[PDB]
Amino acid sequence: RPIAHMSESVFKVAVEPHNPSELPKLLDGLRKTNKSYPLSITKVEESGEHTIFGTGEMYMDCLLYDLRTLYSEIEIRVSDPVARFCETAVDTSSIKCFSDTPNKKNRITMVVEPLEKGISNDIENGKVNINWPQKRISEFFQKNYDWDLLASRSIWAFGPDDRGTNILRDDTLSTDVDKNVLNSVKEYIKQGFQWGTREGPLCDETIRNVNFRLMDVVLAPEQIYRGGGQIIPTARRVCYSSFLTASPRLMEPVYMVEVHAPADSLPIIYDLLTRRRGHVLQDIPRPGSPLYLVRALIPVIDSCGFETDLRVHTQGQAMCQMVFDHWQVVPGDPLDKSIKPKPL
Amino acid sequence: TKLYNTVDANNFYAFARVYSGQVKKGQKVKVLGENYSLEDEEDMVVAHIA
Amino acid sequence: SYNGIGLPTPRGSGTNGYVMRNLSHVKKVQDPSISEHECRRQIESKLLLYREQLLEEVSSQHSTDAAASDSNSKTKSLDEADVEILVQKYREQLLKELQLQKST
Amino acid sequence: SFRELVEEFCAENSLLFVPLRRSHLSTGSALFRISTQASKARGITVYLRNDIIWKKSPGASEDTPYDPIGFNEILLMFNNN
Amino acid sequence: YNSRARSVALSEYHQPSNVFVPPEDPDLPAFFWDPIINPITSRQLTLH
Repeated sequence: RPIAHMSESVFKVAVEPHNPSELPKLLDGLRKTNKSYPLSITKVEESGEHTIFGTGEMYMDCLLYDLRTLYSEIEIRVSDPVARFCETAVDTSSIKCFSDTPNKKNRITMVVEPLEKGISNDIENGKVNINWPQKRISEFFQKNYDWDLLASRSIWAFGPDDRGTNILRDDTLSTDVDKNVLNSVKEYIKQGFQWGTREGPLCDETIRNVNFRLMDVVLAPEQIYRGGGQIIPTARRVCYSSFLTASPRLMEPVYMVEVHAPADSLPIIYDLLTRRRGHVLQDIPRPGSPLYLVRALIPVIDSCGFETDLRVHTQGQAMCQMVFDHWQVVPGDPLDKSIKPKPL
Repeated sequence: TKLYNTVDANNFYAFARVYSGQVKKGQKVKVLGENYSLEDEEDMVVAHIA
Repeated sequence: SYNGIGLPTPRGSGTNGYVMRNLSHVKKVQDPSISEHECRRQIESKLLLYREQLLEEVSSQHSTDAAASDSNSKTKSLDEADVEILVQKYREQLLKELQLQKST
Repeated sequence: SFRELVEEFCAENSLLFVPLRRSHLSTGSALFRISTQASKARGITVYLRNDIIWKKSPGASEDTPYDPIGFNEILLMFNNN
Repeated sequence: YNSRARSVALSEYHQPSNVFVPPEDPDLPAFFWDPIINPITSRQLTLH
């Protein structure tokens, strides 16, 4: 089994060589770095720039030290760090959405809706598994979210891949003669669903906390016209269309700081967190120690140099450690042309 | 589960736990990737042990 | 030399450096109700499945009664007549939908 | 784009276009596996670059660059077996 | 946080903070509970 790591990357930095004559050396260095750093994810964008995903700022600092000195002894250009986002849907699809196969006979329509509070977390932690008999999945869902029978029995697959936080469901009104045909096309509509949910339509990212419940698939003739490669793009397009009509949103990762500061350093920490879009869950004295323990969340995008500010302003005291905690929806509306922000 | 740098950043050491069998230097082994399966038989790579 | 403000070295200029802060900087519903209709049809189908489970439990009771009569396996209560009582259920729920549409 | 072109072409010939969840060690592009039907013995591995279909010969080492292949050759190799 | 990073030097990341406070008066014994130290009271646990 592949290693199950205790954190995600959610910290992006884009690099390219100082002079373009040494791009192959940068590529070799990136390959070696990807070998050596387990959660590093080297990716190539359409602009040709290379992004690197690491756990945090110290992770990327050590990674870039190795890239510059260890592997590719060149000079590189490093962009400012940015978080890795995700897209979700906050409301059910406003209208039904349909797509047609290139043969223009098989019509597939989909509707989507947000999940309840628990299901995403319970999928990630392992309270549910796809590699389970349907009976256990059905009873778990019914017992825990008061879901009804056939919907619980119709869970097809999770995406993208196992541990993914998207549910493929089908509501075909039963009374369907072509159970064999539907079962034949299900095994390769799964792949289209995974393809769509891995690469979001809102942006080239993953989708989170959305169930794509199938509504109606109609196809009259015999099996020669049922091509998996003919039908997958239809599934991906209908998934995209339903998700877009579902009023999509952006998810951002949030850390979980843990500051150990004396009593007199509390106001500085509170001010820093309030300025940096973070809020304090818990502020208690540490038992057996003269220090105070502060536990708080802060978005990854706003945690650039939080540790440095904290240690400088508290005269060296107040050491803090940042752990990736969960995903949070950005307060704005991603698709709102009425907003024209000033680019400073 | 790990790869380690040599004293100079030239070649890597694979850190492995021998679960069964025996291994000798110069042995021919086939390396299986993270997603090798019955569907994906193309991630296998034949390699020697130095 | 600091936060992008200042010159690299005061040598070469007739000044000592000593950058200051400005001190004057201005720091300023659903259109297609067929969604709800199809959800209601699906929940009616799941109620039908619930009644099918009840029929299976009644079948187990029938098997127990048959075994008791033998004493004085697994059996099925009704193979298809339950589909006719289900047809009655369809008629009743269609009447309910018609009444609800009349109310609205 | 060329991706949609090859996708619709595979649709016309009733083939399958499955993405191998891998990135090439040299170009970093997403690798795809093309299969004719449920039979899996004849499967061609493809990655895309500059509107060109690239393929590796079976059993060749990774460091050897992939060689390009057109639609007619894929049909030529899938239609005679 | 900067490209073109040449001739920089790295510094010690952190040290375990020292929790020693010198005694105020010699009358007190060497080992004595300092009132600054928070009490050991954690009835907030769920053990076996």
